[PDB]
Amino acid sequence: PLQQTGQLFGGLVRDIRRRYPYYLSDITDAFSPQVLAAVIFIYFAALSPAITFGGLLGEKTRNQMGVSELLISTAVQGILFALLGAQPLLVVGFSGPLLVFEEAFFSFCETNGLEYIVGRVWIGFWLILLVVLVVAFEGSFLVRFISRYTQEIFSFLISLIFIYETFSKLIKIFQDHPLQKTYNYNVLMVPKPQGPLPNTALLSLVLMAGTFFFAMMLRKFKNSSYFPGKLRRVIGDFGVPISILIMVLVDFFIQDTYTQKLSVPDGFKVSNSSARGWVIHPLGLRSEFPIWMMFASALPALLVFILIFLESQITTLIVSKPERKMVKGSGFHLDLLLVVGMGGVAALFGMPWLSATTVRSVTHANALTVMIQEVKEQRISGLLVAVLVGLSILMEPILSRIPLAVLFGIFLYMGVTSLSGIQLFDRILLLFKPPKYHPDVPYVKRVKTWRMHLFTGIQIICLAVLWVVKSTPASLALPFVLILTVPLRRVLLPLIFRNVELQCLDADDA
Amino acid sequence: AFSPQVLAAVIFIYFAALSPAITFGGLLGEKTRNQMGVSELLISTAVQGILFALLGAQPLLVVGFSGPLLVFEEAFFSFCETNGLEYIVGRVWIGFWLILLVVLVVAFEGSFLVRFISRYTQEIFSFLISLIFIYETFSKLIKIFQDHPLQKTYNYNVLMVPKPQGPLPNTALLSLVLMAGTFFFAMMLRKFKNSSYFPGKLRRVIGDFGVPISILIMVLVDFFIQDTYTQKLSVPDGFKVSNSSARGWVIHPLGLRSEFPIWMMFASALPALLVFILIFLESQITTLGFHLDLLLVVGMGGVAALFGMPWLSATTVRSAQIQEVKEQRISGLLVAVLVGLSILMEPILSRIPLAVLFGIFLYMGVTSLSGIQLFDRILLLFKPPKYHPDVPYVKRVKTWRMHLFTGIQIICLAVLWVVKSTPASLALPFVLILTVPLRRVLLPLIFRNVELQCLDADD
Ligand SMILES: *[C@@H]1O[C@H](CO[C@@H]2O[C@@H](C)[C@@H](O)[C@@H](O)[C@@H]2O)[C@@H](O[C@@H]2O[C@H](CO)[C@@H](O[C@@H]3O[C@H](CO[C@H]4O[C@H](CO)[C@@H](O)[C@H](O)[C@@H]4O)[C@@H](O)[C@H](O)[C@@H]3O)[C@H](O)[C@H]2NC(C)=O)[C@H](O)[C@H]1NC(C)=O
Ligand SMILES: CCCCCCCC(=O)OC[C@H](COP(=O)(O)O[C@@H]1[C@H](O)[C@H](O)[C@@H](OP(=O)(O)O)[C@H](OP(=O)(O)O)[C@H]1O)OC(=O)CCCCCCC
Ligand SMILES: CCCCCCCC(=O)OC[C@H](COP(=O)(O)O[C@@H]1[C@H](O)[C@H](O)[C@@H](OP(=O)(O)O)[C@H](OP(=O)(O)O)[C@H]1O)OC(=O)CCCCCCC
Ligand SMILES: CCCCCCCCCCCC(=O)OC[C@H](COP(=O)(O)OCC[N+](C)(C)C)OC(=O)CCCCCCCCCCC
Ligand SMILES: CCCCCCCCCCCC(=O)OC[C@H](COP(=O)(O)OCC[N+](C)(C)C)OC(=O)CCCCCCCCCCC
Ligand SMILES: *[C@@H]1O[C@H](CO[C@@H]2O[C@@H](C)[C@@H](O)[C@@H](O)[C@@H]2O)[C@@H](O[C@@H]2O[C@H](CO)[C@@H](O)[C@H](O)[C@H]2NC(C)=O)[C@H](O)[C@H]1NC(C)=O
Ligand SMILES: [Cl-]
Repeated sequence: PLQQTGQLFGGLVRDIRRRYPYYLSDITDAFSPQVLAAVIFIYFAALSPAITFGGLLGEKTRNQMGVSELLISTAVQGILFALLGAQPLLVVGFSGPLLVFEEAFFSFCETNGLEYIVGRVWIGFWLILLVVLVVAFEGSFLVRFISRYTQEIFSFLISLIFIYETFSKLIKIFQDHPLQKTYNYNVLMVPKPQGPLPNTALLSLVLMAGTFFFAMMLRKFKNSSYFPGKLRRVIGDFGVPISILIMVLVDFFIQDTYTQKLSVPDGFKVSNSSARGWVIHPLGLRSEFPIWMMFASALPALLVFILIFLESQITTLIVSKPERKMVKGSGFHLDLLLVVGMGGVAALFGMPWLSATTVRSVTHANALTVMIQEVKEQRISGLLVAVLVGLSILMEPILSRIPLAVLFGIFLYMGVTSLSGIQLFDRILLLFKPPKYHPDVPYVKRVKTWRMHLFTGIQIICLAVLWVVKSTPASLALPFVLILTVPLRRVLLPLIFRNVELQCLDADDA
Repeated sequence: AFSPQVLAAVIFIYFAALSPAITFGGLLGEKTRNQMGVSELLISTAVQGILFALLGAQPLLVVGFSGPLLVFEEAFFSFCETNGLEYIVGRVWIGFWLILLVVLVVAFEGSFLVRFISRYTQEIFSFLISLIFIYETFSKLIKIFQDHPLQKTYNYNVLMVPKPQGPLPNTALLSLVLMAGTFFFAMMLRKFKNSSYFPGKLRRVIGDFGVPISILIMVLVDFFIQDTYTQKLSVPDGFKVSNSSARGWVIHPLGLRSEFPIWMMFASALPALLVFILIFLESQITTLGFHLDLLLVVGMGGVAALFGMPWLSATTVRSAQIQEVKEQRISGLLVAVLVGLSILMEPILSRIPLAVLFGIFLYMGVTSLSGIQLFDRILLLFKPPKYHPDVPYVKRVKTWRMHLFTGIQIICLAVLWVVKSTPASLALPFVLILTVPLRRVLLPLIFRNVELQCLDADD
């Protein structure tokens, strides 16, 4: 599949030919209650990150893009990906890297006095052109260069960003509402409290901690040895939704204290009507968009493409791993083109660009599998999940009751659980464990301990450089510095290390 | 005189004695209106530890307060409050009767009751104490939330002498946060003790001092928060009683404010019997001669009640032959002296919130559950039989017979809880020892000998 045919659009046409004949089979292959249960699993698996990321983005962007835009974008793009995608199992949704880039671009626009929502439109135009070119000359083969080194650095950095953002937002909540001897009660809160309030900071902290604790405990219960087993797994799958429900109820029955809630408009309306409308005028909303930025918003498009490409193609090669028995065709070229073109069109509409995310796609595959006898592949479950996510915006009364601290707890849970599968995290943990306790894994046995620690130290240096670039005003360059790790692994590490050490420390498929 | 290793062990033993002493002292001071509190408990522990080190036959045994003693003290305080009696004077008379019981039992041979107490009663007792600890922690949290509810508006100038006269902001939520954090840190350091991280020596050292470290962490957290009120330990400045407005050091047996009823001077024999049963059960579950140490503990507790000081129990073991005996003597003496001198640390103790001690209370309650086969079978109640461990009472006993055994034990626990709730709470030790005839008579009727040998094992 990832072979340079040498013909224009060769990969895309090959994938579309591969997957077209199966269409009716996918439509009529669901025909069962297994799909009706996978729909319920993935609806929540997609809604929880959707609302968390929408809340964070609405807070940072001042609701230029928020929960409503994210929900509608996820729904519509999921419908399109279900009808047209080469791999319907892949679930398109806002991810951590996309949020990081969006924060960076919003900060850049604020510093440069530009309209963020219009710079995004121009970035979308450039992304469409870029993907047309990249798919013309097969560039999906570049995913081969993306080694475990860069994937691990990327995932670890995103998890660290999630954790730090959660705790920084909690610190901000405390700063806004400090623990005081006395409060000027009767403060006005039309948009938000104009002064410190009692019990707000501590209650938000308690809500966050409780949501995190309940999610973690249900995760542990999923893998426990309690209850009839099938029910144990059913409850474990519904862990994050149950924790959200529990903490939302706990907050709901405490009526006197104030905690900030999700900002959701009543119906299908933008989060901030005054700031923007449904359609974004490319030339400008309130003021002229600078000409130089129209041409200069191609490096940001390249960085966004780098992020989406890395995430989506890693997901595609994870799902297409032959161990999972992914019968039928999975197309890198078509998936990437569809995802990023839909993202650019959304950017025109003011809605976020999405990327095929690893966790939710893998969970969908696991839900739709049978025993490993086979995997039930359909485009009906994804379509129903997408339409349910779209209708979720209609449920404003429920959503407006959700505290933001609960979503911060879910954010922290997401980061901590994403930390699990990374071998960089395992080696960082081994930095503390004595050598006598080092597991029996290829890189522990076939590499001297101090050389393993040197490898992990170089990875940590790369992480520190990436974080410094995140904090500096040149935040947008972070994807480029991340891609710089590929040359580091393919050029410098061979000088620093021998081939067997790099084989063990960077093995793909383990 | 003292080797560096002796000091190293003395620090661990001293902190292990001080943490429960402070927690129980704070709880008892809160319950008893400070008629008995942290100062009285500390001085009692110090003096009785000195005496038990010098005279006790088994020096490796550590004598201090305990959960059952706290339960009995609360029950007796409630009884006295209901019947309008002076709690401290009633304690004095209970101590008199305990001394009389000690001399009577010394006259007789004794040792016939020990062979009867089996794992059945020990496990029921331990599980009940753990449940009481957890329930009391949560109930005290609820009480704090009732005292300082979360409301939109608060009164600006509520009076803070002696304690807040009205609700305060951030008090309930901060107390909840402090207790939860103390519990979490103690649990995390307990896990870190049995982990693979860090060098072994440092890991074990940090695990040993997990409870003190968590207390210190949360005390600092609360100390740097200055504008929020949290209730603190009521510790007097010096070797003094908690509230001198209520009592002095030596208690007059005939009364302090009112005259102690004549009938109670005799009815205090039954509470003395119950105290003896409780202390004996504790010493039996701990040690497993013992008779001399148990009677010394009971006599010292009886003499201590004359001064309003709590009576203690022989908790459990602490962490050529003459050399080891003398070393244990010296270690016990040093630990007792340090516990006594720790009441001069009022500056530090007065800054410890009661919420931190509630977190430590919950930590003790939860940790005591480990190692109790009753808890293990209660957990097996909730697993399918395929995951049941490889233990003698799982392989050689049918699953439903084991479940019936555990259910009978749960019925015993429920009866104990009901008795503890009713105004008959003082009889709880007697109802506790009533599980001995149940094991010895009815269980054979309803169970086969092999099933009882496996489920209720000596070791
Ligand atoms: C140290 O001890 C004092 C005094 O304790 C009293 O004396 C000892 C010997 C025992 O007999 C105790 O039972 C006695 O209470 C404690 O002061 C007490 O505080 C409690 C809790 O705040 C008070 O309980 C309230 O009392 C009210 C009924 O009492 C009526 O009579 C008294 C005396 O005239 C009067 O002060 C009061 O206003 C009433 O008229 C009532 O509001 C309510 O139900 C509640 O029970 C108790 O009254 C106090 N005692 C006295 C004598 O004032 C201290 O609390 C303790 N120290 C600490 C740190 O706890
Ligand atoms: C506070 C910072 C630490 C200060 C101290 C500075 C840190 C420091 O000095 O570590 C040296 C240690 C080397 O000691 P070393 O490996 O030879 O000792 C092994 C093990 O660490 C334990 O000492 C023992 O296991 P156990 O547990 O007893 O069963 C065992 O000895 P024993 O079985 O034969 O008796 C040995 O297998 O290296 C690390 O463990 C990694 C620590 C990484 C973290 C270091 C972070 C600096
Ligand atoms: C909420 C109500 C839930 C109880 C509903 C009542 C439902 C009920 O009565 O279940 C009986 C169950 C025994 O289940 P049972 O032995 O028939 O089935 C075993 C096991 O439970 C799993 O089904 C499988 O293990 P795994 O995990 O897949 O590896 C395995 O099947 P498989 O390997 O051959 O495929 C079996 O070995 O006993 C309890 O655990 C209940 C604990 C008390 C429940 C306490 C509830 C508070
Ligand atoms: C398990 C431990 C629980 C600890 C609970 C929190 C105790 C400290 C609260 C002080 C609040 C205060 O005083 O808020 C005020 C202070 C600062 O002062 P300021 O004048 O507002 O400065 C800012 C002036 N602005 C408002 C103009 C910008 O804010 C802080 O520095 C907040 C730091 C505390 C963050 C708590 C997060 C802890 C998470 C731990 C993992 C679950
Ligand atoms: C670690 C988990 C344990 C948590 C238990 C906390 C005890 C709460 C007590 C409620 C009953 C009560 O007395 O509430 C008090 C009032 C009830 O208001 P009212 O009906 O007008 O009565 C007015 C007062 N009364 C009852 C004296 C008449 O409101 C509150 O302050 C409720 C705040 C509850 C917040 C608890 C946060 C839970 C976090 C869980 C995630 C870990
Ligand atoms: C909704 O948007 C308003 C207005 O946003 C401004 O106009 C947009 C078209 C775009 O150019 C934005 O960058 C502008 O800020 C927000 O009101 C602003 O709030 C900020 C933050 O406090 C304040 O400094 C500005 O003065 C406000 N500007 C105006 C014109 O009122 C408002 O906060 C947004 N609402 C929500 C709920 O996020
Ligand atoms: Cl995601």
